[PDB]
Amino acid sequence: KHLKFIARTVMVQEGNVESAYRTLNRILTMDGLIEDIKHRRYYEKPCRRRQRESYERCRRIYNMEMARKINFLMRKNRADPWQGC
Amino acid sequence: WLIKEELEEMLVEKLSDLDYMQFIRLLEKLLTSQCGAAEEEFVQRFRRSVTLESKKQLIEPVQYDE
Repeated sequence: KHLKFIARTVMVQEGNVESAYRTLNRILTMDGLIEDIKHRRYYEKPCRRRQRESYERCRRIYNMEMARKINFLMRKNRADPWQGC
Repeated sequence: WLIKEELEEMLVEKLSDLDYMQFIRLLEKLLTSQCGAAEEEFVQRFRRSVTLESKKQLIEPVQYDE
């Protein structure tokens, strides 16, 4: 019922179809459409869906905290200033 | 550079491979700088001499017949 060639459309630049498809796939991935399709192939029962969502939220929390710690400590990867002591 | 066994013989103390690595790294860092005569003598205390045997083939003497 909507207009066509507006949603999920990426224009190809100078026949660079590879990059256009990469951009389209990146858009779908960032918006979460690809994972949604993959999960909608077979029905996910509500208990399984809740378990998956809880696991993914805990994973997101842990990954974000670990990334924050890594970025915080990365400055300390520099050379040893007190070598030999 | 002297091997770990030579360093242990010099120091009369048991050592570890990582301790030897730290010591050798410190000595190399000492060499890299604008070291003076005493700083070079200290390094030469630990430096050992290696006999570079030439792979050049020995040439037979030219003999003469009757």
